[PDB]
Amino acid sequence: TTYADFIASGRTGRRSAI
Amino acid sequence: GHMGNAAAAKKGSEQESVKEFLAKAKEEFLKKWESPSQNTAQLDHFDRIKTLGTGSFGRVMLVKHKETGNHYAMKILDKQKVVKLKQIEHTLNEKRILQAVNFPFLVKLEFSFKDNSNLYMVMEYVPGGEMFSHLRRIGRFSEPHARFYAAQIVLTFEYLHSLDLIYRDLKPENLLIDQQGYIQVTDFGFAKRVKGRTWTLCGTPEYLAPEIILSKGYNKAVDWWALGVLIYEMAAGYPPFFADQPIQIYEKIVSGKVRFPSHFSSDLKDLLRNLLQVDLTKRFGNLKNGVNDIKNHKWFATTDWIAIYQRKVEAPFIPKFKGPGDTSNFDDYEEEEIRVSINEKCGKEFTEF
Ligand SMILES: O=S(=O)(NCCNCc1ccccc1)c1cccc2cnccc12
Repeated sequence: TTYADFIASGRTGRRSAI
Repeated sequence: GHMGNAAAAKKGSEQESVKEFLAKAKEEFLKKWESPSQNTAQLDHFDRIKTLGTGSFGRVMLVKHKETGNHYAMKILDKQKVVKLKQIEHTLNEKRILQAVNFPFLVKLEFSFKDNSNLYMVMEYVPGGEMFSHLRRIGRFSEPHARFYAAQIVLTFEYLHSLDLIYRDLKPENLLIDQQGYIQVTDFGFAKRVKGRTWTLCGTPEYLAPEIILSKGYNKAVDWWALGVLIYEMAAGYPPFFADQPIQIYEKIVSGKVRFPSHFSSDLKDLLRNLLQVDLTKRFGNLKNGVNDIKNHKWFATTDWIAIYQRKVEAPFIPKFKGPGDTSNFDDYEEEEIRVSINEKCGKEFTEF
């Protein structure tokens, strides 16, 4: 699922600016 | 047409009243911008309670003002780290913005001061924590729930843009929930006064507009792109563009392609396709009718904009609050000391603070 793909991205936690 | 006479007359007058409000708000902002406040308290006026967040050049602590017993969020910035990390202009600018704006969804700066080591910004404490945590915890917000929050960002951006301020760092991590369930925007490190265009590469990968990625001069339309990303993430539970590595996120952003969960209403998809529009001549918020293309969109047809502004709408969700000073909605951090040097550090760099 797209949800599974999101989990697999590793970017489910808090994101900092570039 | 789409509106009968009465509704059209009402909408036209509403839109004229917004212009009138913004003109007065811009006058009040510029007065405070040109003549800012400085040194309105001192460190020993507060008790330190708990660290609410940490960064590479400072932290935010829950504090209690001794005289009044009020709780505040105190941002402590280490002057030496600010300089080493090249954040001088951003830090002074954030303070200058915060002391000059006034809007029900922008955090209120109640005190600021400095000492030999650190800079201090004392803000209202927003006890509900970040939208980010509630969103990950619930999974996703239903469309009415997301719309309630989106409506507040629309009005907040309409305000900021009328002041020529581009926000540039919208994301659920930057949106706090107050005790009535409404949003507070607290961080202005990347905001800039931009009447025309600007060029800095800044933001968070998932929320970057394509024209930032492509190294173009850009304008306030990047904030409306970021609103499309926010609405999507709130309603889906995940953002529209994600991948293992940022470069792959950026290829998705610029491709002009976006996919939607099957539970998204058609009205929501139509709004998102118009906010997540790679072509600037077609992006909502960037056209001749300005913010009105967004506010009059079908997905917001049930939104009473004045009622949202007046905070008269019942929030979908009120965070758990066991009392003043409750910190259960914030992450836990190790409590490090606040050392203040015998010698003034970086006095010239922070003269205007
Ligand atoms: O420490 S914060 O949560 N930080 C803001 C939200 N998190 C920002 C962020 C940090 C790191 C990565 C991404 C976002 C904060 C700041 C300012 C005023 C506050 C008022 N009441 C509570 C907390 C406040």
